[PDB]
Amino acid sequence: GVDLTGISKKSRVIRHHTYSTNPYIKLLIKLYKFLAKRTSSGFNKVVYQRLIKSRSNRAPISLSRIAVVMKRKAVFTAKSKAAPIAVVVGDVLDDVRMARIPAMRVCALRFSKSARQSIVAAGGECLTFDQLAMIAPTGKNTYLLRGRKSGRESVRHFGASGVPGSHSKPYATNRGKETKRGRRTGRSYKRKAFRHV
Amino acid sequence: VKPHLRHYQVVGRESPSEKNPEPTVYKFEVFAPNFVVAKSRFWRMMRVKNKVKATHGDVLSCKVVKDAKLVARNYLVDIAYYSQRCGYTRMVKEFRDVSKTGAVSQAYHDLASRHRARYHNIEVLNVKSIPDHEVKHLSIAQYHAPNLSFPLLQRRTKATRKDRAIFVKKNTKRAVVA
Amino acid sequence: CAEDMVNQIYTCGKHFRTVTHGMWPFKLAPPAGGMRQKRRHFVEGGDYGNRDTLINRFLARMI
Amino acid sequence: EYRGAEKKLVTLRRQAASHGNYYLEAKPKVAVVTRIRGIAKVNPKQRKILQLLRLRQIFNTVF
Amino acid sequence: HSYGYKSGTRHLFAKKFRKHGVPSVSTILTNIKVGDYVDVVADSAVREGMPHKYYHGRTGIVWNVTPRGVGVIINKPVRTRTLRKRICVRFEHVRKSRCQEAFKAKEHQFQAYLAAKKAGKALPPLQKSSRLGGIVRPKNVEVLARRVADYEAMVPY
Amino acid sequence: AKSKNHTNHNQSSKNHRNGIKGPVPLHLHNSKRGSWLPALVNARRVRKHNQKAALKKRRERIAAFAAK
RNA sequence: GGCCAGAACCAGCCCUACUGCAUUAUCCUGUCGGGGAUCAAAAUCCGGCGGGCAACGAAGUGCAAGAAGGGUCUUGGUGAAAUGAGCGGAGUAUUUGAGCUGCGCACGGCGGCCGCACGCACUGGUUUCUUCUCCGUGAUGCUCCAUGUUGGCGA
RNA sequence: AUGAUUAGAGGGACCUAUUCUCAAACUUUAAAUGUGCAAACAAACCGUGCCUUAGCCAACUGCAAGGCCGGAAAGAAAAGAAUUAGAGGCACCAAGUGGGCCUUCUUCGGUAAGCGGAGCAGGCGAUGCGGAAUGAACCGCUUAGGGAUAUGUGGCGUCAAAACUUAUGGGCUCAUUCUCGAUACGUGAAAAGGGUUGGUGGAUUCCACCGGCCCCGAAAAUGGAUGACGCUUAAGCCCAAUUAGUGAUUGCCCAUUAUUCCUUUGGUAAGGGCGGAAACAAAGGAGAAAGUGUAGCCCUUCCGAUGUAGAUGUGGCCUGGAGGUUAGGACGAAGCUUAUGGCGUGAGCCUAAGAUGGACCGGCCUCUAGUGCAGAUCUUGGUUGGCGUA
Ligand SMILES: [K+]
Ligand SMILES: [K+]
Ligand SMILES: [Mg+2]
Ligand SMILES: [Mg+2]
Ligand SMILES: [Mg+2]
Ligand SMILES: [Mg+2]
Ligand SMILES: [Mg+2]
Ligand SMILES: [Mg+2]
Ligand SMILES: [Mg+2]
Ligand SMILES: [Mg+2]
Ligand SMILES: [Mg+2]
Ligand SMILES: [Mg+2]
Ligand SMILES: [Mg+2]
Ligand SMILES: [Mg+2]
Ligand SMILES: [Mg+2]
Ligand SMILES: [Mg+2]
Ligand SMILES: [Mg+2]
Ligand SMILES: [Mg+2]
Ligand code: NA
Ligand code: NA
Ligand code: NA
Repeated sequence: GVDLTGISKKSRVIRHHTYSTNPYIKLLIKLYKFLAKRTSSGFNKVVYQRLIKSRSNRAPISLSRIAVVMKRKAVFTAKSKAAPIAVVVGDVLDDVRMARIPAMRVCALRFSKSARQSIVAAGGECLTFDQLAMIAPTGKNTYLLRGRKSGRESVRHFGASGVPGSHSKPYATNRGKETKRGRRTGRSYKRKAFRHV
Repeated sequence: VKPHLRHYQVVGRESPSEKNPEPTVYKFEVFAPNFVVAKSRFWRMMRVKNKVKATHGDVLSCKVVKDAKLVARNYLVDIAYYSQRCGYTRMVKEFRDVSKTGAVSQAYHDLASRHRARYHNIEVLNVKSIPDHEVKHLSIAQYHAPNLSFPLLQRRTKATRKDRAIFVKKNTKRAVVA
Repeated sequence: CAEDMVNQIYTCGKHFRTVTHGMWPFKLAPPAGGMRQKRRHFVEGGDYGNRDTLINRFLARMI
Repeated sequence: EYRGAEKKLVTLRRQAASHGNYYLEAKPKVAVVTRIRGIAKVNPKQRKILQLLRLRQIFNTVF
Repeated sequence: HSYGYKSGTRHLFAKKFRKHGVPSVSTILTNIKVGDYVDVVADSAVREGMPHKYYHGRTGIVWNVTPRGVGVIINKPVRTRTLRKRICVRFEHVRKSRCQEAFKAKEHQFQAYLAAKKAGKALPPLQKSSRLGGIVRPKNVEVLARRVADYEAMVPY
Repeated sequence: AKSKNHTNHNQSSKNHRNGIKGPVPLHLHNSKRGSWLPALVNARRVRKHNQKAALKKRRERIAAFAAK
């Protein structure tokens, strides 16, 4: 026998195949598993890992965030060079708060219809991942992008709301209930807004 | 059989430092089964006599002292052992042997038999070959009379291992089961 | 080469840690002929101490 | 190198011995350590040390 | 059953023999800055701003300085984690800690060596290992032995 | 009936199962909330000025890059 | 024959047989003096002195670095990649120890004069004796399975 | 110092110097083991470098704080000057537990307890295997299923593998109805005393004293227990060996351990191949799937493999119905029977034979549920030993 105390602690849970039933996601996973094995690109590797991920972990992105980050990159980029292709393994959603966007090349798993319309009407084009594999087989001159997940309602509800320094939302159907003892100084006590970590 | 203990001389010293720049060198006789034990006993003596631990000391030399030529001699062994009931008991015993390691190994077996004293509770103070006329005990002195002779009686002469038999015909050497 | 590793190990060379860390821990057989007493120190007639260079006899029977 | 080093040690010892002096040997730099007990009933400190020594199994051996 | 704030502090929160008295002027004059390493040692003669007994003999970083007080961050294990507890004490209960003295000396020595090598000056000679062998030429050589007088002597009466 | 009230016998084993996690580094979570208020107020003024200087520095950097 | 059994070889493992280096001095030997003991001796023992290798297989002391008979029903094979000091070609040599030697330099005494036990550099000289040394095979095989010998039994 | 305490000595008591003894709730002093912090990459150092501030200071180019601009960084020398089967962080959702018990050191209450209560750490619980005859917890070792080799603890007179009763080893020991001894944990003892053979110190063989082994002290109820027999030139005790003063440093026997070989299975797994290479009929063959998972695409390599409560996975097994798709059946469906074979680690599947039966039904993908039995003083039916008995 060999002393391996809690060696099971070092094993890590990693998705190695997709739970998706979508046949086209499976075709894309085939393509990019081949590209990640047979090329030196880090872009292909990360695209493959994201392709096998769960939908919750492929957060959607807004068109406005894409435009803003592409602008921050466009300055300090030589005006000789062309703008990178923005790549998101996920969904692109339209944004009503940004009417005026530049011509952008975007590759996404899916576009919302209004997002696709806005991108095209601004002069850009909507790509799929097979076209991207055709014209950027190693992901040269690309901008890999992720959507936001920290504003999610589930994230806002995580953790006990009655411990000092917590500001999580409680699981409650009635907003007016649970506004008393424990939340006001005049009702016995109030849970502290701040605690030093 | 040859003695189980060897004759060692261990030479060592405290490591020189700022507080002791030329430390004393100590020579230590000891009879031990191997040199690791001999050095362990040397460091025990250094600790309990000179207050020098092995962790701050040096071993300059550890060598076996060869035995002399084998001659039937008288050996005075000055030896001490500890027991819980009586503390330290020192005795001076005499032995017939052919070497100093033989006499000392015999002394150890003797102390083990008649006093239940084990190796690590025994310190040998001095072993010395003495002349016959200085022998004090008659059980040792009887063995150097000029006309010493005795028969070999009540002997159990077992056969050579190859020729040993289980069943033998009563008044022959004819083996039956072997 | 093998003798480079042997030299680094044996002379405690400047790459001692690199060479020993780069090896899998040695997996030996029990000593042919047996031990004396695993529960006692070598000085007490056992096996578990620092036994100086007699470790080479021990390992020869083990290797 | 090995042969020359041993010969130089022999000469140094002979010269020390010939004048009543001694030759203090260099402290050994390398130890070879083999585990001689199984994995049962090991206290936390000894367990941790044996893990850092990479001695996780009986008759495992390291330098 | 009794678990007070100062329970079991009879010998902990006590002056050392013939070392009683109010804190000293050096303590008043020591400057404490945010980021200084300090040892939290309770001064039993003050009894104001005194740390809880747990923090006696702990070292931490200063996070806050007030006109008469010091905020120290102290590591404290509890169950499976160590928290970073911010304690408030008066300045009389902290000492400028020497926990990084050897490291500061090492960095100073490295800067000094760099300057010397830049200037081409003589580097100090290297210390040598005392563990290397060599010839020993003894001054006095004595016999190490047990004698009769040792057993005679270590018996009382 | 009468039974055993307290023991700590297996507890350090449990605590070490997932180990005693070490402390958060001092450069993380170093909130100044609750510290000496005058210094806090002064430091806030300096921080506002430093944010303005960062904005101007980025604007100047954009202009100088566009110059090339 | 895809069954039983026996001998051969091969590859890999596993047991052999064969042992060199260092050390010994509290030691070995001769002779003086003593001391011993019995009829007298010799011996056991102690101090000197002169010599030293106890050298049988010296010693049960430290470390060993010695390549290649018998086991495999404890493995797989019979050349369907024999990668080799082992196969096939070439040469009778190179070079690695052991020797006894050169110059310093290290290394030991007495403070540069000695020595130097074969330390380092010149990969020194020599070779007195001891070794064998040098080339060679991709997969145009992705994988798996298929090849000997002698009887017994099986027509 | 505070408290407790015996006795004398010096100036009935007091004092003065100490002396007999000592404390969980006394202490000057003070370990071992411990316990905080540090040991250069969001840090620290250097520049009296710049900017900022309702901060400090009588002001400041000084102090504080946040930045910016640079320089230097054995990336941590040398002195015994670390090591790692050494990826750190961050979450989310849940189970069972919430009667413990044993041992080692430390212990509190108790005369004590296989008693009661704590500290530290290993265990059993949840775990077998090897060993102590036997034993949850002791010793060894901890576990995929197989071989070889070697060990551990424990052994080597028979039971019982091993000295077919080893040595070319030294001593000691005699014991009569309780059996001397061979009882680690532990499971048969004291105060006290006396055969043999050891020691120390004196006297002229004896005096006292101290060990070893043995003996006495040593009385319970079914017949009985070094495990049994037995053993005494031990097969007992202490010591020490490995074929023995020869010429060197592994006698031997037993594990679910170690090493190694073969097979399985699973990885936080690690690598290759996958663009058919060229040709090639019968009187070298076949395969080669871009793949979590299958009869797993195929090949190579390494490591792990036990487990109660519990969690999770499975081109995992099984049953009644439904949507599909493929079949079968009077040349015999379902059901039922089996020394009835084959396949699968297994749940099970499939064939054969009925000298069975008489009319329905199998496979595969998906859907669905009143879907799997050995036990509940389980429900219903039947049977059954007791019993040719009372
Ligand atoms: K075996
Ligand atoms: K595998
Ligand atoms: Mg054993
Ligand atoms: Mg133990
Ligand atoms: Mg105190
Ligand atoms: Mg309870
Ligand atoms: Mg839970
Ligand atoms: Mg239970
Ligand atoms: Mg048993
Ligand atoms: Mg037998
Ligand atoms: Mg016998
Ligand atoms: Mg028995
Ligand atoms: Mg495996
Ligand atoms: Mg399992
Ligand atoms: Mg279960
Ligand atoms: Mg139904
Ligand atoms: Mg049901
Ligand atoms: Mg059941
Ligand atoms: Na076990
Ligand atoms: Na005997
Ligand atoms: Na049933």
